[PDB]
Amino acid sequence: PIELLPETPSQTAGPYVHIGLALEAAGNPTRDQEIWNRLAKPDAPGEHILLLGQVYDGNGHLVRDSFLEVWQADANGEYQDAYNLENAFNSFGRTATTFDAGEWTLHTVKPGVVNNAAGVPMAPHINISLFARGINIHLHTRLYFDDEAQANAKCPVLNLIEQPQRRETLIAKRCEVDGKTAYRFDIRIQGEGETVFFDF
Amino acid sequence: PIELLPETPSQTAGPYVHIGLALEAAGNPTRDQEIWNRLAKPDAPGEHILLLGQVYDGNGHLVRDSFLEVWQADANGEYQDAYNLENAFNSFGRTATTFDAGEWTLHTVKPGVVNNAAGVPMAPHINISLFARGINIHLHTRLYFDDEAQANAKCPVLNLIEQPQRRETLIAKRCEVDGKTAYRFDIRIQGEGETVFFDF
Amino acid sequence: PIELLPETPSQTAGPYVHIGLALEAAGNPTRDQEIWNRLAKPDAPGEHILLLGQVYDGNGHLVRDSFLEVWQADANGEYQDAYNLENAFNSFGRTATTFDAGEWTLHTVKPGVVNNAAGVPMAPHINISLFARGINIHLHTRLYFDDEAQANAKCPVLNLIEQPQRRETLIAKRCEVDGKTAYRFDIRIQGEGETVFFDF
Amino acid sequence: PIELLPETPSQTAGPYVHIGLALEAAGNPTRDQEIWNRLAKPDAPGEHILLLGQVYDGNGHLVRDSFLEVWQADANGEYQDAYNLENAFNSFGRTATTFDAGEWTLHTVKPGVVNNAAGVPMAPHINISLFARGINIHLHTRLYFDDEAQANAKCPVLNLIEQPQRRETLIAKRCEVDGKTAYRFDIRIQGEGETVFFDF
Amino acid sequence: PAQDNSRFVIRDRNWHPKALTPDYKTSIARSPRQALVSIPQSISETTGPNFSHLGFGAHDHDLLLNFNNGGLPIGERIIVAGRVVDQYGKPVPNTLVEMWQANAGGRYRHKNDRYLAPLDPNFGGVGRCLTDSDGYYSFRTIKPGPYPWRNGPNDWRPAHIYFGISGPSIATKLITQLYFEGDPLIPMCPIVKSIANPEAVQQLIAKLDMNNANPMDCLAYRFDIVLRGQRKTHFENC
Amino acid sequence: PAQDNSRFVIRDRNWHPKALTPDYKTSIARSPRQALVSIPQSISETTGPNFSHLGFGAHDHDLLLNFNNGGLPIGERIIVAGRVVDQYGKPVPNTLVEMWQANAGGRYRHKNDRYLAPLDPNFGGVGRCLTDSDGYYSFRTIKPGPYPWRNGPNDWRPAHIYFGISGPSIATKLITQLYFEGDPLIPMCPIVKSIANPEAVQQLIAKLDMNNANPMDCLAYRFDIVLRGQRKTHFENC
Amino acid sequence: PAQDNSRFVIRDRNWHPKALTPDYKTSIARSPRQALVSIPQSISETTGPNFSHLGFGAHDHDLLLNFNNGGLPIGERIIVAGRVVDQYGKPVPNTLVEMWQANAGGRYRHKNDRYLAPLDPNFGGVGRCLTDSDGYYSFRTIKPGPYPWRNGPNDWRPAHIYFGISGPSIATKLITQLYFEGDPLIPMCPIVKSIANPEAVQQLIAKLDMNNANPMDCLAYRFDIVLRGQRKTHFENC
Ligand SMILES: [Cl-]
Ligand SMILES: [Fe+3]
Ligand SMILES: [Fe+3]
Ligand SMILES: [Fe+3]
Ligand SMILES: [Fe+3]
Repeated sequence: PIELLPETPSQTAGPYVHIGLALEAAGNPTRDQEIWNRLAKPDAPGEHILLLGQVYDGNGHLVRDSFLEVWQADANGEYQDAYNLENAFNSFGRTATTFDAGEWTLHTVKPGVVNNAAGVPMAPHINISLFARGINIHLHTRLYFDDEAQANAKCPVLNLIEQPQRRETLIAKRCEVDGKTAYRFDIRIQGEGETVFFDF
Repeated sequence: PIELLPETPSQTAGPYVHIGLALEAAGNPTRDQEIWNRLAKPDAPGEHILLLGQVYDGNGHLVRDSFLEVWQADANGEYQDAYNLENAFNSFGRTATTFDAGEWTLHTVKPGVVNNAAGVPMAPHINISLFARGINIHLHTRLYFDDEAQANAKCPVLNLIEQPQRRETLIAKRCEVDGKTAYRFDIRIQGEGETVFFDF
Repeated sequence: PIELLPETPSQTAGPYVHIGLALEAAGNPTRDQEIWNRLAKPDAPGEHILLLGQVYDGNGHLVRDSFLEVWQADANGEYQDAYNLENAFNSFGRTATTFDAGEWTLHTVKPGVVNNAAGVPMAPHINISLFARGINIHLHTRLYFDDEAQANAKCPVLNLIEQPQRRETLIAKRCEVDGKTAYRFDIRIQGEGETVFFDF
Repeated sequence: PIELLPETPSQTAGPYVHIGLALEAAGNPTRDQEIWNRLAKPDAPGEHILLLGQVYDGNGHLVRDSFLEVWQADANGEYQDAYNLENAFNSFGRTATTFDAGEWTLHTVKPGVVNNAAGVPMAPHINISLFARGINIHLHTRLYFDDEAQANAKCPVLNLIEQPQRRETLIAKRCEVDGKTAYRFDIRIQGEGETVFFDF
Repeated sequence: PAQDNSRFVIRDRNWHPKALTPDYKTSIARSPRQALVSIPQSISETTGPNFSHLGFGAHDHDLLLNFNNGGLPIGERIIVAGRVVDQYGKPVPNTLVEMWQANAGGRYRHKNDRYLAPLDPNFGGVGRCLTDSDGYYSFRTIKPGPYPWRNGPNDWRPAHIYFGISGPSIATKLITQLYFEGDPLIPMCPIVKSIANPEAVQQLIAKLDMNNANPMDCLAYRFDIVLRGQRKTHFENC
Repeated sequence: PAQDNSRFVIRDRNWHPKALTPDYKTSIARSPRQALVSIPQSISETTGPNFSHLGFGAHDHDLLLNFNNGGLPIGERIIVAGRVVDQYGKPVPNTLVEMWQANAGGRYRHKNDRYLAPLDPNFGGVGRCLTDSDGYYSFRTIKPGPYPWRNGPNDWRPAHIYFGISGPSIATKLITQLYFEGDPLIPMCPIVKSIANPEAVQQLIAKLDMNNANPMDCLAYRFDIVLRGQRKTHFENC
Repeated sequence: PAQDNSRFVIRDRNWHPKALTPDYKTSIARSPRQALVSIPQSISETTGPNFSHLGFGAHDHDLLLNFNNGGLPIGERIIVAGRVVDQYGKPVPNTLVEMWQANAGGRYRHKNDRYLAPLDPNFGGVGRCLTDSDGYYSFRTIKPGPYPWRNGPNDWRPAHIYFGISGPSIATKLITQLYFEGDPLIPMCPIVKSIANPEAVQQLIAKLDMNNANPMDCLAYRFDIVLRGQRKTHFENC
């Protein structure tokens, strides 16, 4: 068969990922421009929300060294790929859990609906990639929202998860942090309540 | 790199380990001198204690064919390597679980504090090696004491166990048995409450 | 390690190099345009000078079949790569020693000072490549000027020659030829007074 | 044939030999005890002499980074091998040439006569080993004395040098340094007047 | 805004390391036990950030100058350079390459690293570069040292530099580790050995590159990175 | 004027022939006995003449017509063609390739050649060509004959054509000799054997190229030339 | 005092590097052109200094502590250990082993070294040790870096430590260089290549020795040294 050049293999991001990719989270000095966890300036269109969550290992213990990258549509269902700290909205961001702050946070807007390649609407989602010590190749998942139940029930991606019980692991829970709209999305890497992880 | 002669590989002690290493426990005749479970004669200096425990597999079922070897300091924190049945104290002993007696026992004194190689005191402990059918290479653990909470908290060995919840698996529980001081140290080879095992 | 395509290996230019590269010197008919030994037309800016020399082998005998290529800055210290016979000055030229004329000549101007890559001025010099039968790969040298003693003393290239006595082999001797300023630069390929040759 | 383990191959001592073997000559701080160039305390028996010399390459240029080790009998013809800074006499010493001091010196006594293995007297000599950048395996030689002409003419080692002219290269010349008895022993590594070097 | 106009060759997850590689102890509790769920490529997966408009500092790619506290870092001066291409051999221009590492003694500039090898007051260990129009990147740094870690009782990481590469989409994004030609620690390392295929391990070994060295100055190593092959869509929804 | 913006891969002087190769007798007295002195590349070494505006005659590359005295030369009609590239595989366009050779009988048009094989009244043996925008050159000529020479008592040069190539700088300039596929004199020649590495010798052997021949007219040989790799400066004086 | 009671196996000067190795440029003018003169072993050659009574300082073998100016040196912490034996396999006890080296960046603590890689204020690079009763020595140090040198225009020494060993006599005394397992610079180095036999080169390469490492602390390398075989005299003067 046709064999292309093999892809460079993945390795773990290791315990010091933050020194390269999360400088402030590493407690080290920052450069003039850093890719971080505030996707939306206050003037960005849409509903401004806080996302937060904790990451657990197979023993139920906190992962205190994880690194997360997110990618989402803006409120108008547009992916903003021209990354710029001066943008009202960036579709891309980064966050982390650390020894001092075991719970990651992201400041964003609720993403608008985008269609899959067959033209079927997907429920509002954030694409997440999770990296850490002990994780040899990053884990892909999606964060959906518990107040989009009708859309979620019809999502062609959620419907590829065979068991309803597993679909629930991807649904973030609406709450309030210091009185502001937030959604909590905890990730369980292994075992009871294991979060669905994707391949694509 | 430099490669030495390889170590002879381990194999399981098998179901009849007691015929070779625990003759009385095997229900077989003993020789004049046997290495057994009385580390201390009545007159030995220190606090005389009874130790006991049960061993469980990954399905929570009793292991009724275990063989244990123990190594501990005297009450003064000194290891006594000159093994002799005439000694008031020996630092080494053996015990077993059998079909007739699923709970092993040891008759000893509480060990004194011993420093690590860096000069830092370790909490009082008994070194244990566990052998049985199904165990291909023996499992190393330590038995510490629940009435040594202050020392346990500062032990440089205990502190190498990353999770607090796992450190608790090495702490034996004080009780009284027929008016005499005793501690129970149960071992769980696998699964919920799995005992910490060491490599060194 | 990384291995690129190997360079095509050098071979000697052989005894008839002049038929291909010095047609007039070969006693053969010339084409309309030839690359020869007049780098400067009369009007070119700078000090007009005649250069001349003889080439000796390791037995002190004249080399009567040499081919030399030269590369030098204009009087303003700029290299002029756009080779054109209409130019008042070209930075490149060719000359030769033959059976009829064992002493090569060049008609040029004295080159201006050029800085090295570190910004340090080099003394005025002409780069020379020497080819002949018996020379398997061409020999690189530099012709400097005896009336530039102060600059020569500070030249970062001359100063890479470990021994003072060897630096003297690169210094051409000022004279007058028919009332015109000239310098003699003799080259000794081998043995007593052996000319410094460079690798770069 | 019988083949033993091969000897570890020699390499050049390199340009920085002095940092390891001639600390004071390297201009670096010394340790409490150093092996150096004063073989004899003033009370040592025999005729106290200064040895000095310069080392030349094949171009007639000074070697300004050489390192020399010497081994000689005491004045009584005894080799003193129990090296000690408190000894009246050490048969072993070290010296060097450097950028600041191109001429090495050694302070010693004139060695007494020793016999070769056949019982034949050798003329008074110092065994020398020469190390430097550019010298892949050290060069062995001997320094004999010009005021021992009768002994030199009968030396069974000198007589193994086929040519009288080459024998002369090993004869140090008596002179006076600051009015004290000295012998100069220059070494020419290569070319005209090349010093005899030994294999044994 | 971004559009869905391409597809990416599916990953070979037997070429990459698997999740559960128990010799690497931390992987035991941090590996999913359920199978990954395959999903088709949509705009969500086939797009991603482009960093052409991120403001880079003058020294962002130069670790010998980007943590300057009065001197040069101690250690082996090296250029690390290479090309980012996809599996079809097409260069990946204007893509973000980030890197980080320990100093010459194997010590990281992070509070959690308590290894007794000292910090270097002139070394931070962090760099980034955007590939040029032909897919090439380069950093200047010192060669990191190996260091011990609490895996087995005598385990040591080979000298390595972490790399992250964005590529054209979130589907292409990768983090890996670069190792150095000839390092005898490589075959011994349980993290290297998380990769089952020896040929895949070789793709992570940077080669000494004398052709790219600065004479009398610094050596060079070459590390080429291959991201998932990108193609146009064809015959979809018909 | 010319600028210093590039660097050239250092030569492998064990790939090239060494200076002292005593079986080639003339090298004995024409080889330096002191070591070459290495110097850093400066603008002096990394620039050189560009011959784009040298004015070539119509037949400068055609040795069948450039010495026409009433007829065609006698001998094997051939095209000699190839590409000039650098070690990175980059073509070298608009570069000067000069060549010269003996006639079909091994006789040179120089007064010093007294070999008894006659001169050909319609052959001069000299050519030049500027490589095109893709690095290609071509000459038309007759295949030169081998000839004897006063080295050992029965030494013969294999058939060969001399080549000189300027390239981008005085640091890339090269003279070499082209030999012909299959020639049994090649392994016997002390000038060929000045090259120690047999793989380097193979790089000087032109291959029969039937694909480039003119049927019923002339054969063709292919000789590609590789000059030193050229790169941009990086991390200098910082 | 010393006595003549032993003989030493004659050296193989085709196993050692020869004097004239012109690729190593300094050797050209520093190699004798006359043959060495062979002489028989006498007391002058078969005796030599013993250093049992030389006063060593507590840190003489520990380069991490013997140049202490307020901290530890930066770089890869290593033990270098091994055994000195003769060619008959007999250990050489109570013998002087001296060593010196550059720091982690390839910079020597000597005025003449002007390489731009900085000095380490806590590293001197000098050690000595007397072998124990079983022939063993050990040093603690940091792994030296490679460095450029003015030989060819892009020549670099592999990482190395100089060793001098006295042994039982002046006939056994040796200076050599230790190189490190897997270093890709070794095959390229003209000083290494002064040794013609590839197997002899291998005897200079220290092997990574994990068995001798201090976990969580320092790696170890093993370098065994073989001096000339020593035997009793037999059947002399009869
Ligand atoms: Cl092409
Ligand atoms: Fe890691
Ligand atoms: Fe069994
Ligand atoms: Fe020729
Ligand atoms: Fe050296």
